[PDB]
Amino acid sequence: RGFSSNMSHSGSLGGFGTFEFTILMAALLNGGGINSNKILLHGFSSYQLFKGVIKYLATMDLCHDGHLQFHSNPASKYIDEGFQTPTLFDKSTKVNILTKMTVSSYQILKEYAGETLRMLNNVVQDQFSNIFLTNISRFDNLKYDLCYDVQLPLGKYNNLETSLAATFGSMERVKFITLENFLAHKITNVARYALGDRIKYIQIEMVGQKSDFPITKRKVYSNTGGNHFNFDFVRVKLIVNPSECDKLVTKGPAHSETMSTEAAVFKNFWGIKSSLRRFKDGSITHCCVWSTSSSEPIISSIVNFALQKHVSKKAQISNETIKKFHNFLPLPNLPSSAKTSVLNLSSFFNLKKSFDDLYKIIFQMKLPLSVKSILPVGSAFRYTSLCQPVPFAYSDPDFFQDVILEFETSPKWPDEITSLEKAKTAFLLKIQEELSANSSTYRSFFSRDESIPYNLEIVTLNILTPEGYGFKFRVLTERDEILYLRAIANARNELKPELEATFLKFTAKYLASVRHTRTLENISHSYQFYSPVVRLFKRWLDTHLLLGHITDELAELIAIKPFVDPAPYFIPGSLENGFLKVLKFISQWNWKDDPLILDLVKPEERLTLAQYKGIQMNFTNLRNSDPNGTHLQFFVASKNDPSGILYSSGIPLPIATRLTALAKVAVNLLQTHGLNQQTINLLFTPGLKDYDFVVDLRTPIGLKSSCGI
Amino acid sequence: DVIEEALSRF
Amino acid sequence: ESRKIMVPPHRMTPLRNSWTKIYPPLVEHLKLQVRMNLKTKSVELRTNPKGALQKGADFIKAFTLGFDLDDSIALLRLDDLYIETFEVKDTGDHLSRAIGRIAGKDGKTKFAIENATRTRIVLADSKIHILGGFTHIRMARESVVSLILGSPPGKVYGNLRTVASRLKERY
Amino acid sequence: KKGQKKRVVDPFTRKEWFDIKAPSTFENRNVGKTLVNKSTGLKSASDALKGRVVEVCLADLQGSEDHSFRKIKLRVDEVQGKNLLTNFHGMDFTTDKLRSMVRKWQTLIEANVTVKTSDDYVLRIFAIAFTRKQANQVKRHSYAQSSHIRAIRKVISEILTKEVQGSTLAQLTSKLIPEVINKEIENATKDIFPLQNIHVRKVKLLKQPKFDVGALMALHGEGSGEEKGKKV
Amino acid sequence: QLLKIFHLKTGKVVRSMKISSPSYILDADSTSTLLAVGGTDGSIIVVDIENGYITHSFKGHGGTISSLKFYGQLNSKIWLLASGDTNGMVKVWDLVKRKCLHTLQEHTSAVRGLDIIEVPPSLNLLSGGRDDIINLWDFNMKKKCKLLKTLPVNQQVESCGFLKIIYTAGGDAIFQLIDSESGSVLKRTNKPIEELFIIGVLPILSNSQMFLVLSDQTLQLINVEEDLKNTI
Amino acid sequence: SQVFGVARIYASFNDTFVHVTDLSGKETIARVTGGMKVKADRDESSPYAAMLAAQDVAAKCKEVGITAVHVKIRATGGTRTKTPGPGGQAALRALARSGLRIGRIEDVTPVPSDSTRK
Amino acid sequence: LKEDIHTHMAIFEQREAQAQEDVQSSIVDEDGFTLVVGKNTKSLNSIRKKILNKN
RNA sequence: AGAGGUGAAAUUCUUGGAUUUAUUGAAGACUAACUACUGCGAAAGCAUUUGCCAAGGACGUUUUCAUUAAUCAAGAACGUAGGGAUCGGGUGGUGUUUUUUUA
Repeated sequence: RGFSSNMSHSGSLGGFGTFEFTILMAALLNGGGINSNKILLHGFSSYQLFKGVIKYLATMDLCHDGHLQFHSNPASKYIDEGFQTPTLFDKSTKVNILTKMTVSSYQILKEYAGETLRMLNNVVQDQFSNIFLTNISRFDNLKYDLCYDVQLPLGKYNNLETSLAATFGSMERVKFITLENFLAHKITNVARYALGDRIKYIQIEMVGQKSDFPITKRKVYSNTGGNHFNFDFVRVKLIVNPSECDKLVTKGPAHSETMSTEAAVFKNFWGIKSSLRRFKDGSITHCCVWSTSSSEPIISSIVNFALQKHVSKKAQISNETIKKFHNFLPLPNLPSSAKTSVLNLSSFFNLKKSFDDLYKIIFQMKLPLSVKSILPVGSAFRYTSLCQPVPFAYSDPDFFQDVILEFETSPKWPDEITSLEKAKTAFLLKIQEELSANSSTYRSFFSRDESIPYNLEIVTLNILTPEGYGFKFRVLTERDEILYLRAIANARNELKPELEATFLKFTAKYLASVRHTRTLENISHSYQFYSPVVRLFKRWLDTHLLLGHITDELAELIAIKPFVDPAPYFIPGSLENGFLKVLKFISQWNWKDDPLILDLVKPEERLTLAQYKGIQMNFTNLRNSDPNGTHLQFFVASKNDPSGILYSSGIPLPIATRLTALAKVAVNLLQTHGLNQQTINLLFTPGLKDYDFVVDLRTPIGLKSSCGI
Repeated sequence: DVIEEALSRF
Repeated sequence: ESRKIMVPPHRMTPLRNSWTKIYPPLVEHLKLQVRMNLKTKSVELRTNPKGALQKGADFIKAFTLGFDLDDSIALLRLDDLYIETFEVKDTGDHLSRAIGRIAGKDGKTKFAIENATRTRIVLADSKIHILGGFTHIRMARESVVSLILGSPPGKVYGNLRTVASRLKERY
Repeated sequence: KKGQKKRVVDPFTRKEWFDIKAPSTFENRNVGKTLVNKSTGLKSASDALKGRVVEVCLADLQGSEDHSFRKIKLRVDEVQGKNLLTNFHGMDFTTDKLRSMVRKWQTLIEANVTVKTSDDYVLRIFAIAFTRKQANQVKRHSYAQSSHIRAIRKVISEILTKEVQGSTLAQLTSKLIPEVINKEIENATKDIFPLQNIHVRKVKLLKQPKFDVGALMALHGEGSGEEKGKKV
Repeated sequence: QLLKIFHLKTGKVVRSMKISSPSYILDADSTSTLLAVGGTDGSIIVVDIENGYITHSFKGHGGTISSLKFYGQLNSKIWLLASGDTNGMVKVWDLVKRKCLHTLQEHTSAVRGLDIIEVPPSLNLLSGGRDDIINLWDFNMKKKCKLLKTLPVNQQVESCGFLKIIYTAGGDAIFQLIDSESGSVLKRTNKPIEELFIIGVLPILSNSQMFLVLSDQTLQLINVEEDLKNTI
Repeated sequence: SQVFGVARIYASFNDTFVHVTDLSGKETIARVTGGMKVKADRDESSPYAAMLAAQDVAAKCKEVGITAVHVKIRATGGTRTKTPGPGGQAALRALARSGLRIGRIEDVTPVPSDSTRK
Repeated sequence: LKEDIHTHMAIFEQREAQAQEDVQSSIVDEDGFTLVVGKNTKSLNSIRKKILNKN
């Protein structure tokens, strides 16, 4: 976790360490409770000692309310207040052993206690390598969510007074060791007050720091890029509550007539920008407008002002990765779309409104056999499509979303499979006939579909909605499932697995696809960065040329895997942290001894021990029948598909090995060269490789104004 | 009524 | 703005009798472009391309309540009155002799009510419709509910004397 | 009477009007208005109302008198600038419809399944199906054999616990608005008995997952607070 | 039904009218002969008082109508009307052209206590409300703008400014005199220990003295002309 | 474009409650009974007393601004007479005729479903 | 495709009704053996395959 | 500012807000409408769903045994013919509801 016992007062993640761990274990030996109830006995070994330790650290605060007391010369209890710093009192010394690290470092360590406690107390699966044997401290943006680098060219210790706007006082040099110390404590307090309910946790870490200075020299005598203090530039690492990133108004206290001290310090901290406003509720409250841009998250703008207003007036901020991929996101032709966020879903809601008026006008009419239910299954209906869907945007091949519709269980149906799918075409003929009869402002046509093999006579009904959208309609019946099963049963015995593959494609296209889009569309409103991480993953995967084999639901499942199981990390509060968590995981991931079980559940209906063991057992016999992954490479199993072979089927071994190799090359580049603009451009290079074949294709028109990006 | 003859039997 | 007014088939034929003497006192004077939907038994009064809609509406509303044309022109003139309906509810014993105590004989007690408190009342077999001044409607309804609650006709005649003096003498 | 009665409280100048907005499963999402209190200190009347039920009629939600019955219940659980964006809380027939349906010389089948949906909403959803006199039937009764009762109740409980456990609350409300699972019950149990009008008559909630204001906003539509021209 | 009483010995009803909706607002002009009635519907009728007749209809308004104001001194020329609603809007009306001038949609609660004045035409108006905006607008003949709102802590019920220039704020058993182009209440009365509050300010002898009515049915005299020069 | 309360008329015997509450049913507006419009302890459930009780309820309801009513009539129900009394239809009819739109008439008498008598 | 699936349904229902009528008209064997048949079954191939699946 | 309760009264409670209204929670009792000249049980009695435990009736039967039956002391456990319907089972008919290779 990166917690060595050096110091976090000097601006580095650490301070807590191994003998502090010893001291709290032996302090919890003789009690721990408020009545000194024995937290730790040596009746249980290191595993339950460790579990009780993490339980006590996660359920017993030290910073702000309560901390441990003990005296070595002798019970140990839990006193009630907190000293606004990590604290535990040892009265036989009168010392505060946890005052080597700071408030945010203790805060993030209590979070790590809670998180590893959550993934340790469960009796479901085993994750010992997930909890120990992966050094999460290797990368910055992997254990953190986003990063800023403050470059402060202060010049000299005397040039301070016109190069930086911070304090310079006896009262700060008496409590802070040096320049990096007072700027560190000032910058963590102004980041805390600037964001507050805008981020999960802040960690400050001055890089270029070193505890190294030679024999001949009196000090660190080092030109640290515009100063001579032991740090080069300031890592400002943020992990964010992702539900309030792009909320464009933060709120101070309201307006009394007597302008009290909280509104006072709010107006001092925010200067000319923030003011008191009316709202639709009618409250008169202190706030400030944050002009949201697409490429820029407003978290960078608020930290830019909280840097360039208080600690310096000419220092500058380095964060270019977010804007570097945010134009790799495709920007749709929408009104003020540059000022729209990436966490805005107004395009998907616009087609959902168009779909709902279509839904009403297809329910309010008369068939010879009424509608049981229609259910959209589209990638836009699960927030995944690469165009953020603008009306009239034909050039995207998934412009036409697909909606399954099923009538009621009439036992009048034709028998053989071509006849029943032709009867479904007959129903679609009737529905578009009445559609053009009554509401001719919608238009329509028919298109053959061959995404299922060997059924030659299956068409879909495509409609063009005058709000400007296009929907496929595929009729499902209660009969096609048992028709495919009895076709399986009476087929010739050397022709079984191909018809089984046909039925698997049918199940993936019609049946399990509905609960698929239902579950992850329901969970995307709890994991808010899901649609941007899948959209950037899919554009990465098409630049590296895999979508012609892999399916989009499989790419969607590989991208939900770091969200519904993010342990040991956080859920990703930013797009970069999501994307490199994806690629780090799939570079880690094997196939031969590695399935992929995920439960698409809400945080804090799940997958229990029995279903887990059944999934692992059919995986086990599946790939002892399959020796090394000759034709079955991945295994993605959810609650909605305990088979796991539904989306992984069909992809060739060169494509799957190319994906895993590209992931390992990407994590190699990440740990070697670091993040940069040319790093991200090399991460989106085609990797064309000149493997035997290159064609260059250009249709006689350009199609981005027509696709709407 | 070609489409009605196609949608008989139901 | 427009207004529909439903009409029942027990004032329909006298409305056809007096149909020639309502819209010539209406359309040249209180314009209100008029149709009469016999298809659903309503009367349509829509606005003028060249607040009289309320006055025409309660004009024919007093007519379908069943008051005289003199009273309906007395509603066009004197724009301060009020129409009012209430049904008894307070089967034979509590219907027949109760409305008998209302009417007295030949409408003479109803006539005493009317001439005492300056209103105009009409009544079907069960309902009561009273129009005129507001305090007069209050007082007349009080006397009627007294004599259907049960009071001697001489005692409500004394109450009628007091209320007639009060509402035909000033202050 | 004998006490002292605190003469004047004038309790409408301090009272405030909100209005409620249904989710987009319906179409006439505006429903009505609601009094609360002055939104002031020590009470927080903006959040003192955020669990109230409302009981509308589905005819007044859908603009079609064909389902005049079936008064449903919405639940305010948030505030967004005087607009209470509500969500589903239940469903119930009027008493008029069930009393008009129940009549003798026929028998009725009850069913009710408690079931968690694909979300964490556990419901119990009810069902009434009456026994139909067959066309050409000359006898008086048309009762059920009382062992066809059990098979009917078994398959009606089975197919409505297949409609739930699957089909999340948006899909559940959108599938019990246009009376389609009644027709499902009819088309799957016209084998055993003819079964004149089948209905669901009641959906009760029992537990809810959490607030989830993202999904609660996605049920209605997008809109956020912004600035106002102060000029001071 | 409205009644006018000739205030002499013959206090007979000179004219009664029957109005559309029950009414809680009448405004008279600075002289006599001009009276404006506002119902619980948005219908603002203007009536002559010499011989009683409706003289201006003014039907096209939004909600139930809260307080409204005339304009015009003795032998003026404009003869305007304020007409502020409950939902927030104020539609200013003139009778000399039988017409509207502007429409204002800046409040949220019931617009109460509004008044117009000019200084050389300017014709700026104040318009308070049950919220805590005070809301002056520039209000030219053809164009439109808005000045500061000064944002009290109060519940403004029927407060009219435009003194010699200080502005009144009443309705929480508190009389504030907010200042021009600033927010500084300098005249703030002693709020009583009970909560019953001011319903009505009343100018006496052309804004010289002042009556405050109270919700326990009392009335107080203020002497704002002396207290403007005087110091609570 | 009207605005709706609900009526919640309780047509018990020996009394008659009418209080139009808000649409949720939580903030009640203008409760009157049938016992505070006449004072004799006998006629306090009369149709006339109930209808004039309804008249001044409609007065204060139009004062607040509610212009239309979903009406819910309630008998004494439960283990008792289960029929609406004399004043229910009277108060409903008076609220109808006194300038107040009425929609969705409904009977919310509490059916026992095998309560206790044994 | 209107007339195409019109002709397809018009031959399918013809051969279907022919098959079902041939099923439950009368089946005596070469000797006297009346074949047991369902109330609403449709094909000799259907009863053949279900008597195969009940092996 | 009244509300249970009354034939009125009386009495009861109510400004420490009752009755009524809305949202929940607990408790045990009970299975309304469906319910009939219908069902079951030796009788008294017996109506929510599901599961389990056994029992019983009638019907079906080219199954078996061969008078094993009948009636109460004593004692034992429980508190005249005919006709129209209708319930439970069976057989046959051949039209509609039904359906079709999952049972």
